[PDB]
Amino acid sequence: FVSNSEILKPFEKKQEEEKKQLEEIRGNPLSIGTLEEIIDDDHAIVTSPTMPDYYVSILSFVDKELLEPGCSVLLHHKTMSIVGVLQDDADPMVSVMKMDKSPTESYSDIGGLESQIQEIKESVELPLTHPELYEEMGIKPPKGVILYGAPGTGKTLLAKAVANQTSATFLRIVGSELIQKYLGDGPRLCRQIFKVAGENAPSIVFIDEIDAIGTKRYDSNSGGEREIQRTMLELLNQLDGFDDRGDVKVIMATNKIETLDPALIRPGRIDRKILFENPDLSTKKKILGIHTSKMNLSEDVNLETLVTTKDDLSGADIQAMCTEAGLLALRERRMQVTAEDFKQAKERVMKNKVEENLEGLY
Amino acid sequence: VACVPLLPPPEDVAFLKTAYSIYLSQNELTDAIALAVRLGEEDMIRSVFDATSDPVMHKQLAYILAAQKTSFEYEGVQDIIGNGKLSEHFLYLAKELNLTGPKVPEDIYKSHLDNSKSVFSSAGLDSAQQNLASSFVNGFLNLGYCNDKLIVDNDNWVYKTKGDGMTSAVASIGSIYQWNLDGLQQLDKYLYVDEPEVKAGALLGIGISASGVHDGEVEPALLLLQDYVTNPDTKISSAAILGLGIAFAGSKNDEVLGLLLPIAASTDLPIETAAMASLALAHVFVGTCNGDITTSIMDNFLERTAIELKTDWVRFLALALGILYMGQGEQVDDVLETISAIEHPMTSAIEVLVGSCAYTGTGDVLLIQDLLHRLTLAYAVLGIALIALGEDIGKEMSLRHFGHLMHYGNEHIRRMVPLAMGIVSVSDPQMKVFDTLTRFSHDADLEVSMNSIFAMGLCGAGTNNARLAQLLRQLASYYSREQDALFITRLAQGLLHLGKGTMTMDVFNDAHVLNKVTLASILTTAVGLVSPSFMLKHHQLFYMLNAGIRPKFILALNDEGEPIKVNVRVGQPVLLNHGERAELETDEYISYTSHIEGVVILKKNPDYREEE
Amino acid sequence: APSHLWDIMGDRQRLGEEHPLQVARCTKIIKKYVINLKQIAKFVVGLGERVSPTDIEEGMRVGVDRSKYNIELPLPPRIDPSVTMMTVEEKPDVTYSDVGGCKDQIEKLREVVELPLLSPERFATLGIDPPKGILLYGPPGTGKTLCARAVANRTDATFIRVIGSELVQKYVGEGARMVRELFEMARTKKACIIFFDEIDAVGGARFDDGAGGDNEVQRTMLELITQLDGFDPRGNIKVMFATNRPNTLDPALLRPGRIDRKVEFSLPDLEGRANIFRIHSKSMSVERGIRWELISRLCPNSTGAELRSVCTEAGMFAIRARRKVATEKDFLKAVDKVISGYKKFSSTSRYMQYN
Repeated sequence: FVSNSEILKPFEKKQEEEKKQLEEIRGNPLSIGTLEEIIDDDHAIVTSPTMPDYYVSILSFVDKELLEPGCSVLLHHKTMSIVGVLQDDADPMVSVMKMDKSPTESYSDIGGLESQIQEIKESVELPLTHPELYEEMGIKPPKGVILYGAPGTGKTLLAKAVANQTSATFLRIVGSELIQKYLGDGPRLCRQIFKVAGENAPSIVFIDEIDAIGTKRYDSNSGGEREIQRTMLELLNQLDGFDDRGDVKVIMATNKIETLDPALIRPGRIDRKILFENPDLSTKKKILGIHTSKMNLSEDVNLETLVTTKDDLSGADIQAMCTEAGLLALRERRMQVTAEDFKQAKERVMKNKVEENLEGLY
Repeated sequence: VACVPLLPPPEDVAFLKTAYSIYLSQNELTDAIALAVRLGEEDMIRSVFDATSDPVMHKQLAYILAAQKTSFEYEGVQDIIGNGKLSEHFLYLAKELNLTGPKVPEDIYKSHLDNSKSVFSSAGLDSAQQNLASSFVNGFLNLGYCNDKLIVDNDNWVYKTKGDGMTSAVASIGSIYQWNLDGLQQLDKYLYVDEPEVKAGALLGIGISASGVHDGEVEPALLLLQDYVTNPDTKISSAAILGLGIAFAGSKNDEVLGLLLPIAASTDLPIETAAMASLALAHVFVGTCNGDITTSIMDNFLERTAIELKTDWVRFLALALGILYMGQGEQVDDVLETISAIEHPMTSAIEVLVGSCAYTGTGDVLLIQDLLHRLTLAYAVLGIALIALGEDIGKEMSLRHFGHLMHYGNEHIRRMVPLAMGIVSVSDPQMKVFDTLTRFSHDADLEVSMNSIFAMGLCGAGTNNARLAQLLRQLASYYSREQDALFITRLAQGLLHLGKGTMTMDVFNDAHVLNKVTLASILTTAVGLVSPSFMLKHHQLFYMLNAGIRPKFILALNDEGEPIKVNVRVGQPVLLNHGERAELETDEYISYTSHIEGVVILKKNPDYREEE
Repeated sequence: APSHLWDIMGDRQRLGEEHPLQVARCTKIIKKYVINLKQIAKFVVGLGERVSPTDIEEGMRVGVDRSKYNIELPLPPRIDPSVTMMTVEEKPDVTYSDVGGCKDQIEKLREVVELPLLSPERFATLGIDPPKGILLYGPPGTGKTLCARAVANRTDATFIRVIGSELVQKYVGEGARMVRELFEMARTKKACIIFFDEIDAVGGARFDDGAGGDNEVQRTMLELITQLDGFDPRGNIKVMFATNRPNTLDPALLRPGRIDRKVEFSLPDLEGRANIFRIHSKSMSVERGIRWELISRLCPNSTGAELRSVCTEAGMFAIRARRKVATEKDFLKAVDKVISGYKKFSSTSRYMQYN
């Protein structure tokens, strides 16, 4: 009664009076611009997309700590005054492309790497989710891990399941998008990726399939020989040009890290080397059982037979035989897939592309 | 087990209650496991002991029985029946009376923390004004570690304090000696000296050191302490209600019940010193079945018997009813009569959430819809916190609901949001509540700021910095001002060193059921903690956290359950033994009956002889 | 919160027309001021009410009124630079004592950089010229940038970070503008520090034939040399060139006239690698009675990047091997891990020197 009349009543009345004063500031004569520089005199020069020049003062609700060069502030049409700081107009429009919040992945499909899975967890999942581990002991957690191995081992799926446990934004980078040839432009795009990761501080940085130009391998976007120097050394200048104790963790992954520049490896940031291998026959039943959980199997079909037949195959090859055997019975409109479809699937998918060494016995 | 609890986004656990009809005269070795856990009806828990004739298998059932509490707590299982019995379906030995509960193992656990000790900030300082600051710090910092340097040699941080400061100074000594075989003989120095001020802290220190053991280990020492409840002395009567009330948790006695009725009815501040007396009946009798305890408070609520005058204590009686109707079934109607009698701002949301223990569950359709009508007050967030645990639909909405409700005149709703979120803050870190604490730190009165530092410490209690780096920036605004302000700023820092820096807050057990005794300490501090707010009562209100702290241990036992070192999967120091420190560790080995994590008894197949 | 503390002044500095000036640059001074608008329009005006005749200078932005053109307030020159405004940092992380061990690399840099800034009158007695530039290249992984940041902490002034890829822009000829943006702030802000990072991407001699589109790289250094040593020897602040490919640089870049003090990092010896584990012994957990001189002896000559990885990986064995703190047994396992396990790439070890 007494407190509610002296608090709630003047609060709702003051908020309505502040909006009335915005008619001379945020009212219809309103425009925007691009901030250039700020001076200690409470004045700045801002250029709108129509390329004018406006030198005015700074209004309320905003300080100079939030005003940075290159951003977009808010202007006025008549008085031309700077209102306040705002985010990127229309936004960069980067929401989910290489980045997301909580991807859906488990440890069953990546099974078989458990020997090397405990290495990435303790160096990434443990320090990020449990920061008290390295703080109480005073040790420095690994600031990055390198990924090397044959494809099909779930290289992307390895860090995908870790991102769901950390409950943080998981960044990715395509190797071919940084080397795009417009004019130069190679190092310019690299800075914009790490700049966004510094504002919100997701504390997760990952790169999938590092390629650049080893030799050629491109047509539309080439870059020449000068692109190799300005690209591969730009990723080095991120860790070498800045010292970040506990936040940015850079993780690099590709098919072959040997041909890469030893300077690009940046020793001392990545203290862990993880090797990828194909899963053994013991872990194939976990992946096969998931895809066949919704599949109708006949009485003569045994799961232990398909696992024994598989020799030197990736994780995608387990679901490939289930897809091929499922389409054979789908064309004939059968409920339970016959054992003949499973036999023809495991034999065909085994040898398709390269049947023979083409020369000698090797 | 893996189907009934969660099919849909929500959860309904009430389906196990209907099974009692068909399993009445039969049950099963496996069936009695699911009935004894979760809801844990009195008839369901006693069924697993009847279906199992092996007295060795009855041991493992007793280790989880002490953690469940609820149904079987007071006399009739523990104490009298727990001393010993000879029959087929009982088989309660003396080892089950002690080794199962935190009685014998807490002493062996106390010696393990001596070698794990870290750098301590403990100091005696000089003046009694700043001795109270170090008294609260030394209480939770040295918990589990015996320190004889400050307690014996230098009494400057004890003897110089007088009044309520002397009562809180000895409370730190009881916490240092907590989890010991006998905590009464350690306080015999200050037990009887000269004044009742020195004699007051003894009952508060013994009550904290006796937390977890109601009947004593080798002697009924706490039974003789029931005569100190009613005292004409001033300071002793204050510490006897709150201190012994924590130690008496789990004991149903008409003597303690009869003495606390006139204390809370009259509410005599200079003599009886009644503060937690309303919550003393709630914390001691939680989990029991009493139909007359709500009626006696109902008559004192409406009539205001004896000299009871101030309306703040009148609301405290209605808020103390919240724990009283838990597990009482259809007896919740006594609380509904108090809401329609005297209208309070916190009683509008009580009538909605009385169905938590009445319907044997929460998260219903009408329960959620009625909370939106009351909010669009302070009590409505209790049932929402229970929904966020088993249901993620209301958990996301609770983030926006808890944010707007933290702004209110009284501090009741202000202390409930960080306390409920702080317990689950270790599992699910949330910085949305910490951002609201900015205005809650500096609002108007410095007393609100004094209660703000202690409220922020309950969130990260048992963890120093780490995920609190975002919250630590709010704590950096308070360092040192004056001698009296040192006790204000050290409220959060004292809780960061709890358990020597590493602790885990667990309000539930491995049986998939929450402990009502631990839940009783949540509403105890919410209704309490009046000293940092207006109308300062007693400084002893800062030690109520020990009533809800669950001991962290895992027993390594042989096939016979004897306290012998067994080599198995290690926990959280590197050798698991009886009373060894570990937490959050699963078990893949086969056990006798009702396989649980933590404390478990393991067996080996007859084909080989092994300790696993 | 300060809503009403401002609008009170809104009836003078705002409603009236003063500030809304059209930014433009003056060209010729007749003492009639010829000023070219940003819209590409030229005009002539005089002085203002508060304008001093000595304030207006050639090649400086001068704000003029939009309706009736007149000079009101002068503006700082070079409003076009943008990216270089973010190159200024403050309060770095690595301190002066963070460099492991005390060697010749530390003592030679502090005398040619920190000494003339802190004690400008020491060399004035003999009347000599302190070295303007320095040289730090060495092999990678040795903490080259760690030693460069140790100097910026003792200086307590403006630090200009220049990336080798920043000189090359997305427009032909813009790279020459980026060079003048670095030396223009040297005159505006006195006693600052500029640091080049990986100049190999720019600095070098590519001759002529074999590419045809690479001539844009060599034109940046020829402007950088002119802005460094031109017809007029204009310079104040010290200049630091750092890259990991010294052999591929311009053979004239290593000549005197720009870089004087030449300090090349070398592989630390048994005495040098001993202090690397000692400066890291204060952190993490070190068992009492462990001698790090025996651990550094088993490790052969390598870069400093693998040395700090030993103490970091040593704490990782305690979790898998079930250990409380870091013991001597876990230190020997790090030798077979950080060194023997990583012997496949992940290192230089006399890899990149010349070719």
